[PDB]
Amino acid sequence: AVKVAINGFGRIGRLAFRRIQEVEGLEVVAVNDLTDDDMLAHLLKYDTMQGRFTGEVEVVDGGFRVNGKEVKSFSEPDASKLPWKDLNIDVVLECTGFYTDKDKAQAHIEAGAKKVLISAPATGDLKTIVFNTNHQELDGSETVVSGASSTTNSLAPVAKVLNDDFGLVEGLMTTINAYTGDQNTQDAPHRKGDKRRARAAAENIIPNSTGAAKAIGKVIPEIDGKLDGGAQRVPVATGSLTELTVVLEKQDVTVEQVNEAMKNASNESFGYTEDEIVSSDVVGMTYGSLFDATQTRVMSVGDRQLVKVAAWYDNEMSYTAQLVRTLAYLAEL
Amino acid sequence: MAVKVAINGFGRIGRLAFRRIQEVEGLEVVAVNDLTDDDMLAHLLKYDTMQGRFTGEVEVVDGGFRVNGKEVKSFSEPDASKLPWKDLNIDVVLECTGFYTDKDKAQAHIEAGAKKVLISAPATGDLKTIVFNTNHQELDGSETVVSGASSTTNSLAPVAKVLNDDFGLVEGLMTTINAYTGDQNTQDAPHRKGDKRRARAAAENIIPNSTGAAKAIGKVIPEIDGKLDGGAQRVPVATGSLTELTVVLEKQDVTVEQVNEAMKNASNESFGYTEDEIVSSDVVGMTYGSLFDATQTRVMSVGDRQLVKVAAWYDNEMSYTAQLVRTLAYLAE
Amino acid sequence: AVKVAINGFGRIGRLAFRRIQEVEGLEVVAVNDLTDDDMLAHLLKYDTMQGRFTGEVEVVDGGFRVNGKEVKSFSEPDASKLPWKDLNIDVVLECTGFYTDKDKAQAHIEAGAKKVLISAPATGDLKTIVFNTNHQELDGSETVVSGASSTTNSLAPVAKVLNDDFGLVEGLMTTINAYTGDQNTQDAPHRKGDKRRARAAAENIIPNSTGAAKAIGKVIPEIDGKLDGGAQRVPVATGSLTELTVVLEKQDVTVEQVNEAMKNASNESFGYTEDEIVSSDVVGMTYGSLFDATQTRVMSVGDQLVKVAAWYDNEMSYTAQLVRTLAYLAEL
Amino acid sequence: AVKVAINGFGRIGRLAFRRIQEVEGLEVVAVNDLTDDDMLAHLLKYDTMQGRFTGEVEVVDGGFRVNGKEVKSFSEPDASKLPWKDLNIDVVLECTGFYTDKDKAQAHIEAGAKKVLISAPATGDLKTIVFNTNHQELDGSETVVSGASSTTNSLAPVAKVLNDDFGLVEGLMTTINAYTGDQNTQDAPHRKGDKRRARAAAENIIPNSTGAAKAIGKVIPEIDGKLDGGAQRVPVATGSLTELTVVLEKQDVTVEQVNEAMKNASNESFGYTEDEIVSSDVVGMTYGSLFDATQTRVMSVGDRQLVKVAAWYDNEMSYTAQLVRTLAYLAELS
Ligand SMILES: NC(=O)c1ccc[n+]([C@@H]2O[C@H](COP(=O)([O-])OP(=O)(O)OC[C@H]3O[C@@H](n4cnc5c(N)ncnc54)[C@H](O)[C@@H]3O)[C@@H](O)[C@H]2O)c1
Ligand SMILES: NC(=O)c1ccc[n+]([C@@H]2O[C@H](COP(=O)([O-])OP(=O)(O)OC[C@H]3O[C@@H](n4cnc5c(N)ncnc54)[C@H](O)[C@@H]3O)[C@@H](O)[C@H]2O)c1
Ligand SMILES: NC(=O)c1ccc[n+]([C@@H]2O[C@H](COP(=O)([O-])OP(=O)(O)OC[C@H]3O[C@@H](n4cnc5c(N)ncnc54)[C@H](O)[C@@H]3O)[C@@H](O)[C@H]2O)c1
Repeated sequence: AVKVAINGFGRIGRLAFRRIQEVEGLEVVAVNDLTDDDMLAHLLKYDTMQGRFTGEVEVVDGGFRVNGKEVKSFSEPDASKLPWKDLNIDVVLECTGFYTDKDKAQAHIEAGAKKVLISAPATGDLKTIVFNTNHQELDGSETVVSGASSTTNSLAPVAKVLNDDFGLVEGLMTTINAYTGDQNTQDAPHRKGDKRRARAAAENIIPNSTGAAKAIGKVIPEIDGKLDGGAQRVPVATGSLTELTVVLEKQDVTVEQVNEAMKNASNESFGYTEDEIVSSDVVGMTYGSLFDATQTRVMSVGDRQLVKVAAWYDNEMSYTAQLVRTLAYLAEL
Repeated sequence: MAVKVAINGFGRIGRLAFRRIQEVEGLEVVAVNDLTDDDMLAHLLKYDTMQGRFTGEVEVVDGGFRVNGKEVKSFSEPDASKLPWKDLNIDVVLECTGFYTDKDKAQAHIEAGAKKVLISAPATGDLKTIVFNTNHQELDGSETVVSGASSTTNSLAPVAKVLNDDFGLVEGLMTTINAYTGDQNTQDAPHRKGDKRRARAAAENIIPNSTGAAKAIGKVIPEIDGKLDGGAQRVPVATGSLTELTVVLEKQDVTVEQVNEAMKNASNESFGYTEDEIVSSDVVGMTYGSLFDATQTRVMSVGDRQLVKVAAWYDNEMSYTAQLVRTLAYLAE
Repeated sequence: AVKVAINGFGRIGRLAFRRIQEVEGLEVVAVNDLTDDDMLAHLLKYDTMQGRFTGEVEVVDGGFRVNGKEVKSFSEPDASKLPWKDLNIDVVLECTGFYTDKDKAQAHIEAGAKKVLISAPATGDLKTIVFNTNHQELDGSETVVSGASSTTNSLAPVAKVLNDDFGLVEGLMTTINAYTGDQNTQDAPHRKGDKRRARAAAENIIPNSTGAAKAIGKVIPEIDGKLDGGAQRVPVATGSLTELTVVLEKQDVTVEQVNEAMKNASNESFGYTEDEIVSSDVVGMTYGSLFDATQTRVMSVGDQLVKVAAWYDNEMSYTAQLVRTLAYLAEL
Repeated sequence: AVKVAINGFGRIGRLAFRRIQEVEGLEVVAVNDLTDDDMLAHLLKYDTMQGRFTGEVEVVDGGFRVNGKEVKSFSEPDASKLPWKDLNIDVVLECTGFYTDKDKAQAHIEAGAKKVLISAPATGDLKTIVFNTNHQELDGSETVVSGASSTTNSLAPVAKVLNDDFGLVEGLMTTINAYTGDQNTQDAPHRKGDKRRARAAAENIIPNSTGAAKAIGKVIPEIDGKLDGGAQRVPVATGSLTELTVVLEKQDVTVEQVNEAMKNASNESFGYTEDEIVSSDVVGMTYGSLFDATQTRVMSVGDRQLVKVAAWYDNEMSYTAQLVRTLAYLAELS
């Protein structure tokens, strides 16, 4: 077993834990957060959007047991202090949100971990990886890697096909997003000064920034600088949709050419559908991106075309499945 | 000059138009028609989940109800041609049922004795389709049946007008992010119009849906006919919507702040401008047809190329209803 | 195969369909609603709260296929017209909400069905059955049966235990309910004149009446007229909680006696839990009622008022109960 | 002007600010929180459930201006450090949730404030006040007062009438509550170890404890220890309902007697309705409690009656209006 520790037993940490239970040879030996074993065990077992955990969870004092397997729990807000050397950690899933930087995340390496995979975009000389778009950039010598963002994971395969098959000139993105835990429950001061994330998460359409389209070049260099865009955060608790509006090089692009090109590029990470689904239908899915042929649009005036595509993603589980694929790749090669 | 109005369909738009007409001198609602008793109609006027309590006094009689001592006749006739409009001397019917959205169908009110019909939606037939303060001057006063267009068209037209007049519109795609409406189901259930997406629980989903606001924009601004396309995403807010517009303009050295100034200069009673980081509930109850949001403006350029992106808020209920009542008052005068 | 037809392919119809797939020897041969095969197939496949249907659904013209099994679909708003004699229907699950009366439901028997199980409380000389509380009242001769209500199904096993083990004197109930399709999406005239169910379902706490406590005597006669209560419908799309506040005959009762008594009575229909769960955590569960030991309260002044709470997925909890009763009714 | 400062510009602080604008001779001169002026001004101006603030708000550096009136803003997490002596504060509305104790709240008095009114239940030798039920307990010598809870404010006038008119034997309460800011937006570790408040606030029915019924004796002593109950927190962002199930001393009570007794006791703090309203209809209302005659139930077996009533409250504005009435009463005594 590849010995994994999860730092930050949040939405992404707990779902990565559930996902790892379904992946042979991957094992979570340790978990770190800021609370007691009873609260960690409870939130693994019960999950508002993702459902009950099928396995048996029981609290001990080391931490908790899952199907007889013991998971050590810790409460260390500073990652350098974690006993990773004593537990022989191979890879930390860094899912706190507070170590989104190569140097900060190095704390886990000091602590005795062999490698750190960060469950978000991160600053520093790091590779930023979307599984099945650029995971092959990983050579096995990396110490600290970023798993990029949920949006980037919905967007990169779509953008890669658009550029490979048609040539991407430029594009603007809107992602329509499930609200997340960095948003307040009720209108209140926001810790990062964001006057929109300050607002009641579940009662608003809230515009917000994203670096997914601006920083796409980190996963596909060829289209670096060719995209921009923002998010609208809306009151569903998970499940999201990326809409992309592009100018292509080819000007006799068609709705069929785009769909077929997406269908043909599909894999475990990039799915394809022609059903008139809605956001609830993608909750718990394991594609990093699900291309929706029903939303494809080509607009033309005189000769010039504007193309528009949409892809679904469960910002939780789609992203988590991608993260676990990358983990598994990083542990093996 | 008490212009005598009858409201057909005392629904979201009908009730709100009633409330609006109380605030507008010389407009009077003498009659109301729906499919339920006076008690139910009076109660829904008094109490409104999103728009708040009606300030006036409402009491139930049998002719119908009284509002501030003024008697309103109420009827329950599913067939408009049977309504006693000749006996009540109706000047104008606000047709707000959703079941007469066609010139010939709506003519049923004219047969019944009404002088004019204004339809609270897009409508088929040789009709004028009007966005107040964009093309209300197309009305000459001879019209028998007029369409007040859609909520989305009212949010979009003044933005698109400015973009074309000041920059030249080449082409554009739209996404409106919409509050759910009463044509959507409470729970997943057979939909009456066979729509597999409006079939789904309205308040638990991001729901792609079609709209004609962009495609049919030429009905209100002919110069840009066929230059726009796009759709909607219905999301779980009960009212308050956002129109996002991604355009190619003729001019190519355009900047964020050129665009924002051009909108601010075109602002009026129907077309608001804001630079505050607001969210959807901040527009609930507002009486602008469209509220341009300078904080959302984006210009994306690669090489030569520019894609421009703008956003305008609207309360699909009250924004639309103030527009409808302005057109009503113009049509009467 | 017991040959079932589902009248009304709604929340309860479709979920009974799903449930019947998991149940050997039960088969849905036909389905009736007010829409096309395309819509019906789609809604079976995709479900906002209950998740994707695992099987394969494909539309045909007779109706649709589910894992290669053909289901005939119909569009008859009048049940007496349905070709139940031609299809040899054993039992109809009447799930429209429009035949909730023995005589009205008889329309299916006219049509050629042998039996009708109504997915709701119903008026008439009918048995009203909560599986595992009073299903043994069914002799097999019954023509039209009621499966009672979701709330009744949540309440009956709790109330039975309280009476058998402590003696029930009187009780008030509040059920906190997921909103349902009889509520409006937006404030609008309500077809039954209910000024509260008129209101936007997902934006309000909405008081509403319920006969679960008042008509509890229909399933447990011994406590007839000893309960009353209402509902508060709130903005979750499924999952509900029944709170019961009671006077017991015994007065030295404690939290830990109450919870033990509940745990001992647990079965296929009546679950027990000591986890601090919330409504989400019961979505899709198949217990008719999940007693929550963490909510038990004993209040006393001088010489007691007792308070308990049970979860239920008003959808799946009720459906599962309905399919158990179906299966029991077929097997007599 | 009575010079007021608001410690904690949260839900209750901002709404009390907005309420104080509507009340002549009450003036907010200073505000304290943990953020900048830009965020404080913005959140006053825009309010998801209570709507846009009608007045003009503009940011300055001392703080912000509201209709030309300057409000000083601060960012001091420790209250004793606040310059209350320099600004001559008469009363602090203590609305942080972190000073709900007489001794802890004394920090404002050390700072130079004359009196502190805590927007919550509080421990210590404090009077706990529900305006129009027991505000006459205040003599004007009090240093630190509690304004009780939103539930207590919804409940006390109802319970007072039931006891005065019929004699209260015992009762159980369930309040069905709007979710609040001590709940998590998504399932996540809770700071107070509460495994239910840990869950996604807007996706769940969440049982929770409340002291409103148990601690009713603090505001009406005669019925001390006669009530108990809990809450169910549900996905509305504001607006709540108290249900009260009671045994009364009188046993021939009817729906009609109960409803009349409630109607006769109505005032600026305790409203009465016979309309089939729902929670949204009470958002922004200024009654502390709105009795709902449509929900009154009398259940009887043989001779034994159980009575059930319900009262609405905007846990936000019903509470805030009660708080400001108490504020004004406290200011207009010594
Ligand atoms: N966001 C919006 O709510 C919005 C915006 C712009 C336009 N509209 C248009 O306004 C119209 C009404 O929409 P709504 O949202 O108010 O819906 P609604 O359901 O609230 O109202 C329609 C009302 O008319 C009644 N009615 C239906 N058929 C009738 C008949 N034949 N005779 C008399 N009364 C009848 C219904 O009982 C209901 O009260 C629709 O065409 C809609 O597209 C709605
Ligand atoms: N929580 C719950 O959903 C719940 C729980 C238990 C029982 N019930 C009861 O079950 C029944 C259905 O409730 P639901 O929530 O599934 O409703 P629903 O609205 O989702 O389903 C009813 C279906 O019947 C169809 N229908 C209506 N009239 C018809 C007719 N005349 N002929 C054929 N089809 C018709 C409708 O199109 C709809 O699909 C009701 O009696 C209800 O009170 C509901
Ligand atoms: N929300 C309700 O329904 C309700 C009703 C009645 C009473 N209350 C009580 O009012 C108090 C606050 O409630 P809320 O709902 O307004 O919470 P809230 O979190 O919205 O607002 C509290 C504010 O205080 C600020 N704050 C925290 N610590 C501070 C520090 N010590 N110094 C300065 N400012 C600080 C926070 O930044 C926040 O803006 C609590 O005691 C609560 O129990 C709440």
